[PDB]
Amino acid sequence: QETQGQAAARAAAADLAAGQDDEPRILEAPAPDARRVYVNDPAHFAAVTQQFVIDGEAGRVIGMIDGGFLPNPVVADDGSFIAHASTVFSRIARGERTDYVEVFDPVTLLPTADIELPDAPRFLVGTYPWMTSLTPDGKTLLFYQFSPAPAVGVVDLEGKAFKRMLDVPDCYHIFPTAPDTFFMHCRDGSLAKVAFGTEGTPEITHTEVFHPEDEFLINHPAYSQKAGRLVWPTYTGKIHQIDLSSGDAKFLPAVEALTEAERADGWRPGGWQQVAYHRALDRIYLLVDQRDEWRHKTASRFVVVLDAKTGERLAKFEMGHEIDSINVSQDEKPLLYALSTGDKTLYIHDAESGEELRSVNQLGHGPQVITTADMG
Amino acid sequence: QETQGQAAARAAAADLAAGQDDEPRILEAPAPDARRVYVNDPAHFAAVTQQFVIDGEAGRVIGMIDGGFLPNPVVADDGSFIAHASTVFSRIARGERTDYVEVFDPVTLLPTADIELPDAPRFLVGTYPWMTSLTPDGKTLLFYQFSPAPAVGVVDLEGKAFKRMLDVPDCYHIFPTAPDTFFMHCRDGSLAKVAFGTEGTPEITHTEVFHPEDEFLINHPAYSQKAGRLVWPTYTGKIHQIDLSSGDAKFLPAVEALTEAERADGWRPGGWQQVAYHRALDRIYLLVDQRDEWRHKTASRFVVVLDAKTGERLAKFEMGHEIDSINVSQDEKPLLYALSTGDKTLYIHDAESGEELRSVNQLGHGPQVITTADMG
Amino acid sequence: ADDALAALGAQLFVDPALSRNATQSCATCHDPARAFTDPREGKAGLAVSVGDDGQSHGDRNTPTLGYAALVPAFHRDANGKYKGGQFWDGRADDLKQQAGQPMLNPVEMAMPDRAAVAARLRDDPAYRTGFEALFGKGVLDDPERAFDAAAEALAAYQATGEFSPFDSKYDRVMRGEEKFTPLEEFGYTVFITWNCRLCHMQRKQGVAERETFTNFEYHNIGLPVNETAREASGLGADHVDHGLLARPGIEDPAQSGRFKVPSLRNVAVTGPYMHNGVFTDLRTAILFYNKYTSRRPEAKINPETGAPWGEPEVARNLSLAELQSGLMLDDGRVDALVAFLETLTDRRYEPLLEE
Amino acid sequence: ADDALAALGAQLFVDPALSRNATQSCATCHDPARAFTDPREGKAGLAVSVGDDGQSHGDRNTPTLGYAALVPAFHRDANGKYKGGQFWDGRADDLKQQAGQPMLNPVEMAMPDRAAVAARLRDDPAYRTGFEALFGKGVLDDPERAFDAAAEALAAYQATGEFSPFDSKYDRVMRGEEKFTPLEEFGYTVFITWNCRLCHMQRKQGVAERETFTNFEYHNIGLPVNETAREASGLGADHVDHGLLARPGIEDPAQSGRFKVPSLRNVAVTGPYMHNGVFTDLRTAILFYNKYTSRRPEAKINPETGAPWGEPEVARNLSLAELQSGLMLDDGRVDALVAFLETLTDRRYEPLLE
Amino acid sequence: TDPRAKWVPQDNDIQACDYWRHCSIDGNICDCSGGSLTNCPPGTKLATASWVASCYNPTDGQSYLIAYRDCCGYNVSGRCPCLNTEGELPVYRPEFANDIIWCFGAEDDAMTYHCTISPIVGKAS
Amino acid sequence: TDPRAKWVPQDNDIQACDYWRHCSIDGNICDCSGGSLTNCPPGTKLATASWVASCYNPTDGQSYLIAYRDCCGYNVSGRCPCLNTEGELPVYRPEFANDIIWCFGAEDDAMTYHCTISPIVGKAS
Ligand code: HEC
Ligand code: HEC
Ligand code: HEC
Ligand code: HEC
Ligand SMILES: [Ca+2]
Ligand SMILES: [Ca+2]
Ligand code: NA
Ligand code: NA
Ligand code: NA
Repeated sequence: QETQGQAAARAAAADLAAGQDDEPRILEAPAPDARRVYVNDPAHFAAVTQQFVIDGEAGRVIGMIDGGFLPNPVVADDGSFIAHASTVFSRIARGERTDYVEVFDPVTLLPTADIELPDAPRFLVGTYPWMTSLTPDGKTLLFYQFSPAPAVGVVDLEGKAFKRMLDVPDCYHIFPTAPDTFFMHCRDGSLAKVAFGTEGTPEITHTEVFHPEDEFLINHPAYSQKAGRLVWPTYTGKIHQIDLSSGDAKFLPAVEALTEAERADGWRPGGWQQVAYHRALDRIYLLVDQRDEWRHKTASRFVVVLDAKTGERLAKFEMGHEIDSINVSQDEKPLLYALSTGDKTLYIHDAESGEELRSVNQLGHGPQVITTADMG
Repeated sequence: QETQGQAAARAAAADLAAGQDDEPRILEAPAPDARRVYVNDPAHFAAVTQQFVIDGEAGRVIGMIDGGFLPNPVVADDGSFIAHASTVFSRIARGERTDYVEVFDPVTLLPTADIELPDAPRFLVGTYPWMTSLTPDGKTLLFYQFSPAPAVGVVDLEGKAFKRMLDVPDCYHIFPTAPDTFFMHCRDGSLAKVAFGTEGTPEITHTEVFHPEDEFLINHPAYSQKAGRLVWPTYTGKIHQIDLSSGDAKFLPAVEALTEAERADGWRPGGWQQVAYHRALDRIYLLVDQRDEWRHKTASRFVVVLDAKTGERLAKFEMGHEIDSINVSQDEKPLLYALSTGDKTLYIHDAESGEELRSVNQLGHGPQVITTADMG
Repeated sequence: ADDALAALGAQLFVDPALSRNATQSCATCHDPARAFTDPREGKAGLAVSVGDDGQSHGDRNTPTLGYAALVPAFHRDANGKYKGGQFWDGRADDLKQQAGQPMLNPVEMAMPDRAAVAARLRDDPAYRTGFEALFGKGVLDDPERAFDAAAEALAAYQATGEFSPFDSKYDRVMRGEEKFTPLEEFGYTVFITWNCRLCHMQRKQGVAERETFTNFEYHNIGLPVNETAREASGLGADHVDHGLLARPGIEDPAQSGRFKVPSLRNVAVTGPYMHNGVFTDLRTAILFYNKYTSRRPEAKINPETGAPWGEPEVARNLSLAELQSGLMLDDGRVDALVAFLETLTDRRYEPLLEE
Repeated sequence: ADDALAALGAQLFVDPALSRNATQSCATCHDPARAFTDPREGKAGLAVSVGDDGQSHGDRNTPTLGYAALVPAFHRDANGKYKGGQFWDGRADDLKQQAGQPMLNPVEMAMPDRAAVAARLRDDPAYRTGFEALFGKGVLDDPERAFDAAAEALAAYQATGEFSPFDSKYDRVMRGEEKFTPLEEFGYTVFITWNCRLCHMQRKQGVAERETFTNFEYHNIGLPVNETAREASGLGADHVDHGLLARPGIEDPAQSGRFKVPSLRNVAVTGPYMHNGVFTDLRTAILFYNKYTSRRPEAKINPETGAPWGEPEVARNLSLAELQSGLMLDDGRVDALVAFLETLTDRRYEPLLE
Repeated sequence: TDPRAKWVPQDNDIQACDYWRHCSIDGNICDCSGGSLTNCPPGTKLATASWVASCYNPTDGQSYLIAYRDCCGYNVSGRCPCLNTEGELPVYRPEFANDIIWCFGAEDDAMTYHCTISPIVGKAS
Repeated sequence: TDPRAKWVPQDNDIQACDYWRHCSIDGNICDCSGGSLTNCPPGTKLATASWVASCYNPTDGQSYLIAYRDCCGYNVSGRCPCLNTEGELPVYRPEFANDIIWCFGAEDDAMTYHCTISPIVGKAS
């Protein structure tokens, strides 16, 4: 029941009465752990943005990172570092554009690399986690370019240098599977496998087509790199699962997050990060609500939980808030994170019972992106 | 009763039905007039900020200007141009600092000068209009420096070049009176007259002390350059008037904005821009309310109007909102502008009756500073 | 009156008697079997047309007369933009002012003067009846009156439904009579979201009653000289086609190298393309625009030659703001645009889409 | 007991028998009439003190003994900052380890050895009585025991209320017994809000029970050589005072040129200033800190000489983070600081303030 | 007011998020920062690129293609924010995708988002 | 809640604007962005300059000098914003003025405002 502000008031008062001295200094953030959560605030397209580093267990802000225009956050699954690809201009939002990658120490939050990307190659878009991605070894950052044509930028984080742009087909997103390989989703309904090198045309192979042109795959699929599991909902809550663990695409049976009766009654997924995936539990979490078919970006008030193997529903949680994005911690007894862009508040739930445990408010102007590390 | 959005919908429906074409283009703002009003948003210390250019008569946003960290706006009284001294950093709020002056065309809003200020000389502070000031001819901008010591920078707008820093005594604010002369307010209770040639040490003269040490003069006095009138209220609402028109400071009879009975009942000025001065009417406007003596920066719900020459109260308005800043248009039948930082809204009143006429909402994050050109 | 004026025009249109050696009519170069364009092969292929002397080649590609009736008379709008007129350089105010020019041009129909044209019209009993019924007795006896009347009839004929039927698949789709294929619909969507719509749509905004896929403006898109056409024309290696600047009255050097935006209707069947017929294939015309946007090396290369596109004939006043769109057309979108532009073919020319 | 030991130290303090030629005692250089500092004019003015031989001058200024008993024993804290001890360079662990060094220092009291000190103590019947009642019979016959015992008595004497009365105007104002004047309050406020308090306050935060206006830390503030004093010292113009690095056991090169933060109590009456007494005036000492903050040409100038201050004796390990505050003290604030520092004068030294 | 309810177009106020032309707008209505329905505010730069939508006009029962062009080179206006997605498709069908900052072709390489205009470019089919 | 009323200090919650040490704070409480009552958040830079005030502590009846120092080099935190002005004086008395960004002395010349700490630096008078 005692709040963090109350506990700290008590502590400060005891220090004063006991005459305890302390040196004003720059704090270190607590060591990265499973229940650390990052919240990014694209701030409804503002020229500058903020990331909030949060201890989900305490529901406390433990640090922040400044960003530019629509930056892409990444978090190393092992917890060794965080990075973003970001964009600034010499006169706030006008003038010379500089695109750059920064790598940060996860406890001091100090930048340890600042890597300029030549010719302003970043894709400026409402933030999609999988438009910038780390290789499993954490040595390479891959970023998407849309203009003048779809391309993937290769950034050597180890050597702290931009390497090259890769010409790709008409395809989107970046799901890395190895130090030299990633997958993309293509207009034609296939996945493209891109195996690349330092120079030379990459080896690009297309899987078979796995969905019709009129099934619409959401901009925020869940991807577990360690499981090689791509969880891709459509507008109707039908879920495509692709097993990439062999290094090649294996198409798993499709599952329906909502029942036929629910669909008949207007139930659809909706929000920003509509889907989460828990690796160890092999569970899928989906933001759903009753909605018109073209209100697919509005907040939802319910989360359905389902077995990835069988498609069997394990739970339907009533969230009690307008939730735009979900994600999970990847430990045992995980937390379900529920982010409200409207409330500017991260609601922290028990993923088993769906009960609201605590919350962190005042998270910028329009927070949308939750990231966690899979350290287990 | 028809709102601008409604009127715009009708016009657009008419164009469509009549088959009228129009080329999508960049609009020009209407010509600067007496009823144009500028509202600056320091954004509660945000690293980037915004200025809103408003048609006061229509209650319409006609343009915007981006700024950096706590910029100082100025507006030439003849309407020929607007300018600010601003501050940017190479990595949002960290890295290499650049202080600069920008001059803008007042109809296209295009920057026509970008003048870098060497050695990061700007005073970074909650925005005070008279910490950066134009000379009456508009060929020179004068900005205040607090660190390492009180100093004043001379920026040549005609040649688009920084010229030099002026060494001054322990004084504050900048009230220009001539192409080569400005006044400051000093800690010792005097005013300082500073006369600067093309080169050399400035000639600095002091007036006699005009207030005691325990009489506190607010951070936002009103200064009419064309009148050479300095209107300076105290924490209690006592108003110092200094005439600077002859080139030298002549101290007018002090006047009380509140009565002794009101003062005993805890009536005190309060807000940000607490005072306004109308030149033609020779009239003073003060934000007042009932408040504790150390709540001097809180919003006020009342404005009192008094004759500057005599000190007789001409009116007392109940504003109807929490008001932080006031200013007036410098034309006949003037508008009284009442800006609310909490509501992010410029409320536009008739200065004669004090009646609310219209409002412009959604003016940033914490708007604080109103500026108007004196064009008559 | 209206039917009759046009009917007279129909006769004049196919009459070789309006050429010096009587080998050539309007319909020789503006062949109704090929969307009113020239199917004949000359020294430069189908790029430029051979006149009545069997030797002289023009320096510009013969354009369709389909939908030319929809173009406003030449003028300068309030935005300072010249609009309308006829010819690639807009040197004719309208259809009527245009019609007489081929008749007197020695590289084309080659009649020495108006009196010569009046003499040929006079020799035909059918014209004596036709002309006098519409214009009065003795019209053909006055060279100026007769020449003017002939132009009038020819202008009126080009304004008939025959020339602008609006019966393309695009038209039927916009009526609700049929639907676009997914490929054509994608092509349409690309057309209206990419830079194409900035020049190849009638209006800046809204919907046109009778769309012909041009805004009637003048732009320099930076095209190279067609070397075999230029050589065949005999105008010289040092010759520059100044486009709009060549119009008498225009002195503004900013108009140099600008040509009238052509209607894209029937484009699929009216190759070769551009004012000098430089590109053979429709796809090549589309790929030319990629040179301004694509970073790939292939974008610098004309696929028909394997060599670079070439230095612009006029390397100034280029419409860079519109051309430098920042987005490259992938092959999928070029495919789509081709499919869309094919829907702009008039129904009667749909069989020509195979060849 | 504790009283007796102190009383013995009181005798030893003013006794010239502890110098080779019996010309000087502790009190000669640490004069109680001048807040336990040296009023005597030598070859370098009051910058350095003359020893027992009448000729030998030191290289360091004689510091006050007032409040020195509040300094903790020498140690390295958890941040790796050295704190405490005695002497400008902290070479002595505490007051006890300090006391014997002046006795045996040839440029000071100049006793040849502990045997000689014991011999002199043995000659005094009141010392035989005094020492033996506290330390046991025969204590003065053992050189080592006698020397250590004498060091103990002097340390105890220095720890009495007389050396640290806490009766300055400052202490009275903190007890609510009176008020600062306007100028004094401004000075106090400037002191706690400007860089001064980062070094001249006991704690980082909170309230000290017995404030002596020093954090006991070691800092190089970049002072130049005192030319005349260095000349008088006889140490040679090639000599470099390395401060804390001179302490046996200190090997860390980052400590070179650092000196112990002095307590500012009685500062108004213990001029000249700094470890080498280079500045005669208190205002000059305050003005030295402007050299790192002010951009005015006058800031590069020592007002006592009219020439540039001079390059640092040791051009490394400068406390630049603390010193480069970004704010220059104007004359009014200098006046204010002087007026505040004057309130740190002990009651008994207030008449000296003129 | 019910965010999940079927969107209902009106043709009576261009500053409201239910204005019919705004059926797939993402960002801010340019009319609210010194632009107009189909023009950019002073100081900003008009993009040439766009995302499209077929929007139903309740005044005339017709469906029109709106090409949503961005006004660029300024920080986001913050006035009249709206997000609608009638027909809006995922990023891999970018001509119908509205998360993309459609600032390509803007003068001076302007790529920051300020506001969006809602011009009609053609009839829907 | 009544903004104009005499400010009432409490000693039970450091994140609230009525906590006694915040009697002349301007900006944001660092405890709300990964700092603490008297420490800066990670990545920011601690200033040496300060505005000052005597704040009455209701618990022990004593008045303490709080030297408000800023944590700098980050954009403003946006969490737990507060503006109090007990004893606060105009800019010409800077030692007591709180509109000023007191980032002077911060490492890396950091001058942007993130948040403010509230350490006791002495007793009042
Ligand atoms: C020798 C082949 C030839 C003949 C015969 C010919 N033309 Fe042309 N026509 C052309 C060429 C080549 C152009 C483009 C010339 C230019 O732009 O300078 C053209 C352009 C036109 C245009 C302008 C269309 C546009 O989009 O700008 C019209 C109208 C036209 N001709 C009608 C006629 C009529 C009517 C006749 C019969 C009197 C005729 N032409 C005879 C080859 C011919
Ligand atoms: C800046 C205005 C402008 C833009 C943008 C533009 N065009 Fe053009 N287009 C022209 C002009 C002008 C010509 C004639 C050039 C010449 O011959 O000198 C032309 C010629 C063509 C032709 C040849 C037609 C003929 O009859 O010779 C095709 C096909 C064409 N354009 C299609 C496109 C497509 C598809 C796009 C979008 C990728 C596009 N254009 C972009 C103005 C433009
Ligand atoms: C010749 C003059 C002279 C005499 C006699 C003298 N001192 Fe000193 N004292 C000094 C000087 C000079 C220093 C500084 C030396 C240094 O730091 O290297 C000093 C330093 C000290 C300190 C360290 C204070 C501090 O703040 O660091 C103490 C304690 C002290 N002396 C006590 C004594 C005692 C006890 C005696 C008698 C045994 C004594 N002194 C005799 C001149 C003298
Ligand atoms: C970096 C820590 C530090 C800061 C900041 C600092 N000082 Fe000092 N101060 C010292 C040290 C160390 C000495 C001794 C220097 C030496 O002699 O080597 C000293 C010496 C002095 C002396 C001479 C005292 C004596 O006994 O000789 C005065 C007076 C003084 N300081 C006042 C101030 C004032 C006032 C300020 C604020 C403007 C200030 N100091 C800033 C550490 C500091
Ligand atoms: Ca052709
Ligand atoms: Ca001294
Ligand atoms: Na050719
Ligand atoms: Na000297
Ligand atoms: Na040593």
